[PDB]
Amino acid sequence: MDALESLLDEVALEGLDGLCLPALWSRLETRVPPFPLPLEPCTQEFLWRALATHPGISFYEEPRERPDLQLQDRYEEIDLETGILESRRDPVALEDVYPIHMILENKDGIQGSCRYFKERKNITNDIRTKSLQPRCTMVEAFDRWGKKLIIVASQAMRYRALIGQEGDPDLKLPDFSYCILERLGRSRWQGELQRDLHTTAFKVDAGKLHYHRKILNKNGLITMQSHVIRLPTGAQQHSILLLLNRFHVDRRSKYDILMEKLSVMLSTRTNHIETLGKLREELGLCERTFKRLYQYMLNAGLAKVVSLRLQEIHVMVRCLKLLKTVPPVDIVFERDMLTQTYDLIERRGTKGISQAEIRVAMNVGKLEARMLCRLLQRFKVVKGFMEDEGRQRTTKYISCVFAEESDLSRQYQREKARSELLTTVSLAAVIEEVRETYRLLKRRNLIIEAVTNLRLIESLFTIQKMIMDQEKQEGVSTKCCKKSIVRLVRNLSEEGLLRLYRTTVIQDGIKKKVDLVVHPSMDQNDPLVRSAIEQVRFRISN
Amino acid sequence: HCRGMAPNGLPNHIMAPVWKCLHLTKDFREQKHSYWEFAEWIPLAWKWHLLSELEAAPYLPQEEKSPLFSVQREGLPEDGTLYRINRFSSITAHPERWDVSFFTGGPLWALDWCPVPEGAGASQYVALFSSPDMNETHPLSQLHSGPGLLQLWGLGTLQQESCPGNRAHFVYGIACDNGCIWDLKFCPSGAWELPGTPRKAPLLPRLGLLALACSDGKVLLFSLPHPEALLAQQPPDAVKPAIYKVQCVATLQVGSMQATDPSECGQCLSLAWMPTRPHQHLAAGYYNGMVVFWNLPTNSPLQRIRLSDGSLKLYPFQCFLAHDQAVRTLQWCKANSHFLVSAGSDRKIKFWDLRRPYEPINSIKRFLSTELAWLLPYNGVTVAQDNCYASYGLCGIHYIDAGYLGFKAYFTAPRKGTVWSLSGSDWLGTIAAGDISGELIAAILPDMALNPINVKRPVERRFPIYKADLIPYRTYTETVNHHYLLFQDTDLGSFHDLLRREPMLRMQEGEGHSQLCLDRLQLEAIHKVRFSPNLDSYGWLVSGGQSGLVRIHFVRGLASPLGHRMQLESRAHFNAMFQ
Amino acid sequence: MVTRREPAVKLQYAVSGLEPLAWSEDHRVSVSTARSIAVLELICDVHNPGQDLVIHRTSVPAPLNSCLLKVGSKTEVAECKEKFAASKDPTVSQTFMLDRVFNPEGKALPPMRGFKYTSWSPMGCDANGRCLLAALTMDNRLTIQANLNRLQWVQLVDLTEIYGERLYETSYRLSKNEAPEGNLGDFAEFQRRHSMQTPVRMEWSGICTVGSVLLAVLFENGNIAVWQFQLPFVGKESISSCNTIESGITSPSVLFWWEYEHNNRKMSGLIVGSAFGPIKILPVNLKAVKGYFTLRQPVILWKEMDQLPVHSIKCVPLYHPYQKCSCSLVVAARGSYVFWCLLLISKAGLNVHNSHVTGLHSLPIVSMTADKQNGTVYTCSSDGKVRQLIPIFTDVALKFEHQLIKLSDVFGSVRTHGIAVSPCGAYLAIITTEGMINGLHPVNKNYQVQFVTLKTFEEAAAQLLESSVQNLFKQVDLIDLVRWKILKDKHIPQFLQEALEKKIESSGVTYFWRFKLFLLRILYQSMQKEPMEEKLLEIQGKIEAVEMHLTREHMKRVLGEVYLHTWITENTSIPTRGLCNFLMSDEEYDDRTARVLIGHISKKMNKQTFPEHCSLCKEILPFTDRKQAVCSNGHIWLRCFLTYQSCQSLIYRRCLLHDSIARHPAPEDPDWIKRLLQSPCPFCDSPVF
DNA sequence: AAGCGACTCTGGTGGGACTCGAACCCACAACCTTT
DNA sequence: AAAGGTTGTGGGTTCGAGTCCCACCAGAGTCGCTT
Ligand SMILES: [Zn+2]
Ligand SMILES: [Zn+2]
Repeated sequence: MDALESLLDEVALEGLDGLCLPALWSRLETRVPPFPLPLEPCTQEFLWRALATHPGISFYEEPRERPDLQLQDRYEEIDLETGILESRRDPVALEDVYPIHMILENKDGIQGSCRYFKERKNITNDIRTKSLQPRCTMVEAFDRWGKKLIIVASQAMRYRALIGQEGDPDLKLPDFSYCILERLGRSRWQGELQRDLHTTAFKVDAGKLHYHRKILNKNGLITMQSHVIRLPTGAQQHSILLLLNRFHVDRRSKYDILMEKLSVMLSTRTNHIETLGKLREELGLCERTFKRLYQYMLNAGLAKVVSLRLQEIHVMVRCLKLLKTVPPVDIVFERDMLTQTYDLIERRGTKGISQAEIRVAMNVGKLEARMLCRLLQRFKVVKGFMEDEGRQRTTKYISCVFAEESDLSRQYQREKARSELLTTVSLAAVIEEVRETYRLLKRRNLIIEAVTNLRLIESLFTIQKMIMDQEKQEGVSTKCCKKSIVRLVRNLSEEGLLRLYRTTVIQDGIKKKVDLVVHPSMDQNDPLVRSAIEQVRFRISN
Repeated sequence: HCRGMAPNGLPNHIMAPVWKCLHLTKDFREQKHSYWEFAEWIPLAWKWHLLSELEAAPYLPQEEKSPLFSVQREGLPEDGTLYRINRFSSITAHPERWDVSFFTGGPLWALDWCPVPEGAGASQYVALFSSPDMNETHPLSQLHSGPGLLQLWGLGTLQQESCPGNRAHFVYGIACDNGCIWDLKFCPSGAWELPGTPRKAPLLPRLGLLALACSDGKVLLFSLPHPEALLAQQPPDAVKPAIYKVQCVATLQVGSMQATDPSECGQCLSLAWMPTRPHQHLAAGYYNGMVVFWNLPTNSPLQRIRLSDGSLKLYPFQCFLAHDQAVRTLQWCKANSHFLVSAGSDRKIKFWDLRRPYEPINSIKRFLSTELAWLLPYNGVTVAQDNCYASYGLCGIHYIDAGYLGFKAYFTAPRKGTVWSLSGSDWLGTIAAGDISGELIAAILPDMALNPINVKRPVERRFPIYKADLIPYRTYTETVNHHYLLFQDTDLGSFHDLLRREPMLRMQEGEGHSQLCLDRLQLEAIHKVRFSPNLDSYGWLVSGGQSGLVRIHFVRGLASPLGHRMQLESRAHFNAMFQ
Repeated sequence: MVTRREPAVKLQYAVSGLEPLAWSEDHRVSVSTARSIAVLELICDVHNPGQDLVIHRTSVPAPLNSCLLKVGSKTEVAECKEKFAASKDPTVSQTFMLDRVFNPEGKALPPMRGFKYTSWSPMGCDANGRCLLAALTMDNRLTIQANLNRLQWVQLVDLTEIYGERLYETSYRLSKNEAPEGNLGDFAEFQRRHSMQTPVRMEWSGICTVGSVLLAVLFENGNIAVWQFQLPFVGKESISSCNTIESGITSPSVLFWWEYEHNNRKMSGLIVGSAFGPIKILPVNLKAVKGYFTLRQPVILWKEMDQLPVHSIKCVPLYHPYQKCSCSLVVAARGSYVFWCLLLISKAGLNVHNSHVTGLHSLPIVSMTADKQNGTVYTCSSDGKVRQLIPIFTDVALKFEHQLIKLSDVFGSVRTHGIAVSPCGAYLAIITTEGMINGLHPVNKNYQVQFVTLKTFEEAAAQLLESSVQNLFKQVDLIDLVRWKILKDKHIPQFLQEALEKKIESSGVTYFWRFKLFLLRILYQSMQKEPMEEKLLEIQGKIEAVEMHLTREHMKRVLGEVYLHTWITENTSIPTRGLCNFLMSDEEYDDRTARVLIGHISKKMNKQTFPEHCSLCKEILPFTDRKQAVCSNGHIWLRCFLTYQSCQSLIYRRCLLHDSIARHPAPEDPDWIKRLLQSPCPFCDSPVF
């Protein structure tokens, strides 16, 4: 790319909040591919004239001086063991140069973040004539305004810098989704991690960032990778890496480059077998690293766990072997769509059908099938039962001819009555007290039984394990999450059907979270919770 | 705004648009109808072959007798008897109220009045189709091409001296091998001539030109003789249901010369003739959403070919993809035939300029719609909805301006059920609509040149004609064995104290609150409604439905001295022109 | 032969208007759509290895303001509109309120600001060497658009605005004696004043000769406005005339230019087709240019008035093998048929033959394209059929033979809203949409542009070797087929290499050296952009060698014109002595013609230095190397690849491929280098802009 | 007074966007788990 | 004796569902001016 265009591109790769002059020189010096022309005061005046004479560039005074940029370099790119580790090595999270403040619903359609967007003033006509002749030298401009001089490229230039030449300018994006792009754009070759965007850039639910990120994936403006953060804990965290397509590079991983060497080694060894120690020794690897590689190769399905005697490799020796529904409805001319939809649901009968499965069967839009389900419920001809499957609390719809006899009805009615019994049987080192569907009522009832039969239960894992086995005996394929239990236990706490007591106990230089759950009839002073604390501390003792 | 009360009991500001529509319709037809068209397309006796009893048996609609029914008439003593009538037979008209009921043997799915020039005083006919089987139902996406019978029914002349003791007569039918008929349209004018017209023995005086939208994906065009001219040729001892096999004037279908590739268009769903002289274009809507136009007189070897039997096959001169889904209904503009409207199951109403088909004049996205009516004097169109997407309590019938006046849609009538069919009387400026509830209502529109938002209470402008109830006594025989149809007719003689009379309370308790029934055949449902287009009988309406009963009503309260005045003056002019 | 090319192009907005896809001589594809014109620019990218079509995307925005056709004073039109809308006659009132020409915006009418039609000029019409885009909205705003920079289209002129004013000044009379000052309050005159200036369709002429181009605009009433543009077109300044001819054709549907040559006599006319079916060639009786001449009398191609609307017209020049003379073939889409007519000048004058090729489609033809080099017709209908239709010469006139191409086999069940064909017939571009799925309607509609290979690689390679036009940019669509093969197989096919070496040996014109440079640069990208490193170094050495040869030939030609014009003793705009040194530097320079040329120049050259100075230093630039010059302080200035002057200006021109750079011409430059600076790039033949 | 045509004032629903609740997944330490 | 597959953990990912809340609708009410 040409030097003069690489300047204007860099000015457009910051967002609507643009650059200071010292930031611009820093951005050009840190450019990849390298900036063709060595910066010096006469050259910087020439580049400044290239900005002032360009009609799409515009200049503002912001009310306060901006911080100077950090050294952005995110990644370690070294190791003392074989290869190198390019995991994130954290700089200090100093006060952000570009804290985001989205320009929502703009009447001119210009988009991005700028904390001063309503407050800064244009000084274009002070820096240049309307005939685009520059009125100030760069040194005069920086003397007069300093960091308050902010350079911004026109929206057409900024959006072009995000989509490239192959991208389509006609595509409007929601303001939140556009502000994700320009948060990526200003990162250049080292994209923002999705973790960091929601945690500290946008400060939102991870669900919000994912939801708004969707459109950028759907239109294909950004590329997705898994990436690895090396914490000061020494442990390392998985997170998503977002790279704007211009800046996509296929990032490698230490375990990936080392498993490739093992894959090459085992695939070139004619037997595809070697002992772990030699697999280590040929790569110089420690067992702590290598056991990850071994289990990754196994979890990738590329190899199989094998053991052979030394006389068989030539005493048993551990080795690795490498090895690698509803039918569509024909709409009739002669009946209305409400009649025809009821005819469908009657054919399903006792099992019912979902709104999404109606939609596909009826060949209608999402909003159209929604209105069909609403009307048939309001007419009282069809009844809706919630059913949890997968991640989704769907509704299944059954005609009132069958609804009472349906398994969903019967199972729900049993667990409702069972719940009414289990509630009405209720009685009339430093502990802290915390603040419908068939399967959900089953899980509620099972916990209420447990706290009724075992007035204390020693951890949330105990609750999960019995629930997991109970659902596995029922044959449920989905596996209950810890968050689902603790949110469920929180619901029972607000209903007052149990206490959850939490603390950390300390013993022999180590600490354990306790998370006692107890029947409401006892407070944290009860000898039973004290006995539980003691018997936990005992088994935690060295 | 004109004050005072009309003698029929409606306010004059409510009746005044009805009285205006008489003159506007007369002034239009004088300019843009004609007394004779398509002079070559005249019926020939040798093209009409009478089927024997054995040959007709596959075509007759299969129910030999109606469901049992009784009619109660507002303010008369209760009848208490149950009627039941044979297929192709009629009860006698009620001596005071002249309603007639007749049975066609199957569920009525197409119906049109035979158009007759003003003042002619002719016998009045309806042509209709009723499906062969009461319970079979046909998919949209597939061609049917079964048998079916086109039925022509004479209603008498419908003069005041003729209505007492009137009966409908099944005059003849055409046995069609082209599947069920989804629409019927007669040529709007110039097709009819006096039955006394002297014509040589091979020829027959012409009653009309009738276009059939067939489920076989093609349009059929017939020229109809007057019945007496057929019966003069027919043997004297012939079978009394006169069923004929008839050669088309033309078969109209999508395609091109030597293009063997069968068209994707699917079933033909709706028709419109060109409303204005010489009516030379006919349009159809297709399941694929195309609107297709044929240039009926066309000599051109690229559009016309003559079959070995001598009938024409006509290929279209223009087609365009009007809708992204089946185009269920068309209306062609009367006031200027450069414009057409269509509605399709994508639930858009699209107005078109046929000079510039690449973009509609206006697309309004709405609820799913079944039929449209375009009354001559009003720039917009009144729409009947399928309820499956309307907000509960807001489903019904809407008038929608084409857009220049920019009014909001006018909610002319709330309905609980889907309105299956709609007809606007140009002569009356009133509209009538049939519901799966089995109720037939009429409504008077305001003068839609004026903003509808001033219409403080539209309920004063609507009234029921009748409601059919099933009275106990998902298939036809299981329903008929255990129910009968109670037809509750209103007193259309006047609208005095309307909002306190029981049929309005019954209707108002139906609107909004009543719940649709789905565990039955819908045997009460009404499927077609048609006001008479003729100035003679202009105040008459016909309707029919799932029962295969067809019922005729005279809306005496909307007939008026201006219609009588215009009938007498048109009679005088007609009697001077033809003798 | 027909297979899909990999990138489908997504469209954000509904495809809109008449015959909505077109492919320009400049390899920009425009689709007219409800909110923009999307322009797809095909680049034979030499900087990346991706096998897809490298489609650069730009768009013309739809206008923000609805166009009103001027029919009278702002007060008098307002009272007339009130009069008609309030009329108690159903016909007058509803005719006014329905017709969108009288009502381009309203309280509840959707604005018609999307595009009705688009047409691409010939090349060389823009201020750059590029073509202009004529764009017509559905509210009848006709505009000319250009992409002067790469990023943004700008409107150069609105022609409806000008024509409306000129009609108003002449009181809507073309002949001032011929018509009354008819009252605007009469609906026939009101409608006429709208109809007489509502544009239906439009086409550009070829380049007349200073260059000029015509634009003929067809109006609803059968008037045609023939605009004349001076070239390069820069706006209203370049509109040399507007002249209106009355065709008299009622309801004219479509227009195309006829241009023809016989015995080196130029002739031309306008062919016009009615929506009611007939087709007639008008003689363009009015024009100012002296080199062209016009047909003497109208000829009727189809007379039948059968009301099959003439939806499209195309024509192609041919040479008839048996009549042994040049002839013109006209093809026109009429309903579902193709009308064809062959026009042949002979001693008898025009000899004319016509027919309808029949059975093509069971629905009307929605678009048509002609392969200008062969007369191969393509035709399309919304059922997704596309039919290739090959003209076969007959002892007199033609026969057409035709075959369906199964888009089903490449895209599945599909609707097609338009087709276009690349200037060499290399690709067919198709506006695809979701088709009927086993008789069901598709739930959601999404327009796309998709491409299919019309030619095999071997035919594209052969046609490039035997190319009569011998410019690569005229043939981007063929060298893209060659590019796709090389990137796919990571080697140059041997027969192409051997044949190209034979052409370079036997003919050696710089076109073949440019073709070699293309193959080698695509080869370098193919092999992942140490035997691979040795191979990369080898072929990069070959690229540099042939790149150096093309430079030598251009430098020789530049000095080979400095010698011809008056000696620029001030050395004003060419580094003459530096170029002479660069052309004597090496013993490689065996070419005696260059050596004697620089001999004669160096005899004539001034002994005074007249050096080139670095503007940031006022210190000399030595002229060491082709691409760039440096001063002692270490500044780096690119050199103009057309004149080797250093591009020290803050704005300068860049090749379409960014492979080469050029200086802007300045008033100090003599005419001959102001002409030289209009050359295409010496390496890629692309516009240097 | 009785009536009219704007001008409000009041309960009800859907359109697209978006909160919601769930299982799913990383990579580590814990150690139960095995010859 | 003498040690590794097997598992639970805090946090992020993501998938389709139902929910939101504003604009719009249909009806009834207000009342300046007229009749
Ligand atoms: Zn310098
Ligand atoms: Zn170049």
